[PDB]
Amino acid sequence: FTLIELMIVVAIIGILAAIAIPQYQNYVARSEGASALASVNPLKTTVE
Amino acid sequence: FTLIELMIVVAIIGILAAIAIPQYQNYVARSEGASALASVNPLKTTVE
Repeated sequence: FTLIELMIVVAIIGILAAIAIPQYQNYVARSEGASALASVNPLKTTVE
Repeated sequence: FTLIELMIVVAIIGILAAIAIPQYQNYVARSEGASALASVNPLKTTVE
């Protein structure tokens, strides 16, 4: 009778369907690069 | 969900588009040169 309780649980393991968003790391990378420009931009203004 | 808040911020870093006006220093230079004539001009008049 427990087999059916597991049927959902087999499903539950299954359904997760948005896990590995790697290039999350790559909008993170864009954030890190543009926001790496944020670090320097008033120093343009400072040299000048 | 924060990625979009950053999308503007990536932009915001970007948009600044009139920063390095170097030859500002060179109308400054013209000011400094002509206004360097201002310093002496009544001394023409004084020698004479």
